[PDB]
Amino acid sequence: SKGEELFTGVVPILVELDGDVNGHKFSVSGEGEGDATYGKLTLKFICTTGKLPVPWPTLVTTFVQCFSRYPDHMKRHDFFKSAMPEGYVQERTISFKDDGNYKTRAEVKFEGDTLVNRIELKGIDFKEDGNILGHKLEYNYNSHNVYITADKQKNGIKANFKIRHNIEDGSVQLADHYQQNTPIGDGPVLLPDNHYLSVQSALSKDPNEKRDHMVLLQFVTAAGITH
Ligand SMILES: [Mg+2]
Ligand SMILES: [Mg+2]
Repeated sequence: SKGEELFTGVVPILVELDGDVNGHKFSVSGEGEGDATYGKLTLKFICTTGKLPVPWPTLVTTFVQCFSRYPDHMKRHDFFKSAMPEGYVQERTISFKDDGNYKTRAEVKFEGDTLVNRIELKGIDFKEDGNILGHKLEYNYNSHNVYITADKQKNGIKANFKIRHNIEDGSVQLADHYQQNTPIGDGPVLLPDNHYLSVQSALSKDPNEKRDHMVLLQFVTAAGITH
């Protein structure tokens, strides 16, 4: 795709989220860069409204799959880059098992040479002392597969996957993800065969940062198609 050529080097990234979870209103700003040649993302997020009222790990998936590494032989399946620069809408329902849900609506597009992810997040039905509002999730992140299928009537894709957040007691908080993406612009976009994204993520803290924040290093490779 024409879109793919926008990702052959290092691309600056901005993330901006406004959220309301059970009436706790908050905002997050993030900055970093992506190098899709290596499936590589580095991002630092800051809660600009004070303390984040949900655990940072629960927002990782919401906070740019155009930075996935699609192997050359899978280039024709890369919807995300093909929608660029005009971008795509990315919507999800994230269902925390035995707890509340997030509904997210994001637009991912270029502003100049910078790839921007602007998100609105709404969370409802959370338990006041569940794992989310009670801040019982470990500050770490597991590796997951994102299963992608075409959504031809929307000129886009959908995805399903299961995120597992480690709980401080050693248990796991499941977050089921359902996802739909739709292109914003009028260029041709790629409608993929079934495949998945193999994701690994590492969370850290900036020792000099006293605002509430998260540093994310992530690697993503598309897979599941051999030819
Ligand atoms: Mg700012
Ligand atoms: Mg075929």
